[PDB]
Amino acid sequence: SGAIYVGNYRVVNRHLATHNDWANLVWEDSSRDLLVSSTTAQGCDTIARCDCQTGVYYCSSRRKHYPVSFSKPSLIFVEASEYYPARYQSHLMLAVGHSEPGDCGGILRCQHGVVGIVSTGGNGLVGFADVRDLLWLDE
Ligand SMILES: NC(=O)[C@H]1CCCN(C(=O)Cc2cccnc2C(F)(F)F)C1
Ligand SMILES: [Zn+2]
Repeated sequence: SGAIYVGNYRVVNRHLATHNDWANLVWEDSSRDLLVSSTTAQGCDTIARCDCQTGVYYCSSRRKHYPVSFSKPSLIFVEASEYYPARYQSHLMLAVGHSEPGDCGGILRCQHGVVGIVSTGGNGLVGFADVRDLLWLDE
């Protein structure tokens, strides 16, 4: 679990979106595993606007933050899950590192801010759904 709170937006993994998220839906993209909903209170997180390929992510299955080198956002084949069939997920960044399903939502950050959130993993890899191209979160 985990979310990003910026302005009047709540960014969560689409497969973990709640009834409240869907009733206050702003945008969703199943190929990115992202959903944004509207909130009453203002959020205090800052989205990174950069091409950083190093950062730190929160790993709930380890109660630890880990430093990682990650790939640029691209179309990567994501294995069939209980939430989605086999498919290419776009705007996904891979890193060598630990993850388990309950880790989705953990934030990946650089000096510039929130880079994205854990969305895929397995076999010693962790995939993050990028949020840096979504400039409308700033306004
Ligand atoms: N974006 C996706 O298709 C998600 C759908 C449901 C969640 N999901 C996974 O369970 C992938 C997975 C399997 C084994 C270890 N770690 C992970 C993960 F949690 F992502 F880190 C992929
Ligand atoms: Zn950065």
